[PDB]
Amino acid sequence: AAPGKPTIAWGNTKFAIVEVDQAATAYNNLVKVKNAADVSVSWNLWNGDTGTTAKVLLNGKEAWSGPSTGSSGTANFKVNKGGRYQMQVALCNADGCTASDATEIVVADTDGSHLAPLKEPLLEKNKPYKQNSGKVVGSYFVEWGVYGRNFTVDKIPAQNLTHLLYGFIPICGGNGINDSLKEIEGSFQALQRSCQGREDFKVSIHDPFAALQKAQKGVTAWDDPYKGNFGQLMALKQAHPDLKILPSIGGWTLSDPFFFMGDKVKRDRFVGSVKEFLQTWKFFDGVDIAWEFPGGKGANPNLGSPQDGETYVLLMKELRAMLDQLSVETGRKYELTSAISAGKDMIDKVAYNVAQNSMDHIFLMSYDFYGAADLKNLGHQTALNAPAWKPDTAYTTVNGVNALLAQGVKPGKIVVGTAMYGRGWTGVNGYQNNIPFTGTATGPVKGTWENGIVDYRQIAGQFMSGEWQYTYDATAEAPYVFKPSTGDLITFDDARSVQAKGKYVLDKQLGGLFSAMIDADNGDILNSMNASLGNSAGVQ
Ligand SMILES: CC(=O)N[C@@H]1[C@@H](O)[C@H](O[C@@H]2O[C@H](CO)[C@@H](O)[C@H](O)[C@H]2NC(C)=O)[C@@H](CO)O[C@H]1O
Repeated sequence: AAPGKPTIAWGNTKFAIVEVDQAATAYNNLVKVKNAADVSVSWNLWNGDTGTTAKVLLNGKEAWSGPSTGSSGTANFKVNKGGRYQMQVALCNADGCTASDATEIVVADTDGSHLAPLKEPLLEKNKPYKQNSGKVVGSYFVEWGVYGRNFTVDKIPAQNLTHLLYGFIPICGGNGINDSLKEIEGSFQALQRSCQGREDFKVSIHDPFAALQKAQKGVTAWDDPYKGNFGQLMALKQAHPDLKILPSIGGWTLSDPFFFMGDKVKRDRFVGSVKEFLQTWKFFDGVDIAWEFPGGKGANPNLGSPQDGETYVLLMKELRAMLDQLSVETGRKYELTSAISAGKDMIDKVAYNVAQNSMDHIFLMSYDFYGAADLKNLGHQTALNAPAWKPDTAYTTVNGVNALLAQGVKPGKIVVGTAMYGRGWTGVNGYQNNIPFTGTATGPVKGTWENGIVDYRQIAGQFMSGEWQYTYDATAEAPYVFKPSTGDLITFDDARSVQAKGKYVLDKQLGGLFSAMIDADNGDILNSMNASLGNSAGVQ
């Protein structure tokens, strides 16, 4: 007669192709990429003949076979594709095969193939839009926003984006390489710990707890291998396979290492580490280069060289070549983008007419034009045009776009930036004709999280009532609020100024809109970005 029906033993059923060491702070030890997951199953036979061959089936297909030598057995085998499998043990002899009931096993991989889709309802004022304009709708999500700001990946209005950028991936390096980090308490030391045993100029993860280990919605079970931002982003990819999720390398305080990549030895090491990063973290769709900035004038006053423009073009070309090779190895399309200064002086340090041939999108940082770092020259921080009281204003969105177009950049490459926050001053005084910008300030406005910067959510929630004046400058296309008693003045984007940017993008056939940072919106800004670009309301 055929063998008795085996009973699968109680045991671990969760396995991982990319393993995460739960007691490691160094990135080199934190993650172990394998070619396949090591899977184990055991069984008992409580009634009958144990057969002569035992097999482990996954969805009916044999993954392991061996002699059946007793009433209990154990099988160890490899599974090289992530997902969920109906696993059975079968005992076979000449008279037949008898299969156990199925037990589901989970084989994790960093594409999120093991995860249920993270499809969360829209929050606050966010309304559903379909991505049918063909325009970029992008936003940056910051790794540290999960702490005080409490803004996690499940709160991203993901259906209302084409591009979600993750800020920020650091480049390893200690003294002289990441000195800008020393201005943030504990941050330099955190990077050195992540990069222990890891060569300078390879990428790493700045906050592995936030990125991979903090419990979050959908990834709370202790043996879920990927938690934190990355685990949730994997599940988000399962819900939105057309969403492009890009890691952004650099930003204000992690840009110092770019200034050394004129040395091709370092540049080659960096590019190879980016390829390895994308082979490790499969939910990412490319790379964003947020080098602030070629030529200097970023966080570090001691960095910046006339060579930087050439280094930038070489970097984009070599990144594109690496991504093209990754693309044909995987069958996937990979994107290369960059966040760049919107000032004409800065733009003309780089030959974007050449670099554009390597790049899918240029994220034009048409914001932070003015702020509390200068208390004497006040202006709109993210306006489309110059205001009427100073038509020669240098730093406007249009002047940045025009600088790119004058180089020969194709307009469809250019993604215009919107601000989900205000910048502002306190004690504004000595202004003429009821225009506070013509005065001077005594300090920064009190911020939501940092001096001089206010979340748009708080502008809308607190500074659009009481004594606060509200004015929409229709020449510049820029709103501002002013508290006369204290001289508090805040410049920001609102639904109308975003609408002007979106219409301007359509009229000039630019690439779309993007924002920083997604956590600071209440929905008004992203709603207007979508509507003004012609995205249809509703869900597709
Ligand atoms: C061009 C641009 O994006 N804006 C610059 C600001 O980033 C910069 O302020 C700095 O902003 C960073 C985040 O973007 C912060 O991490 C950093 O603490 C902050 N540093 C400051 C306020 O000194 C300012 C600095 O003058 O320049 C803008 O142009």
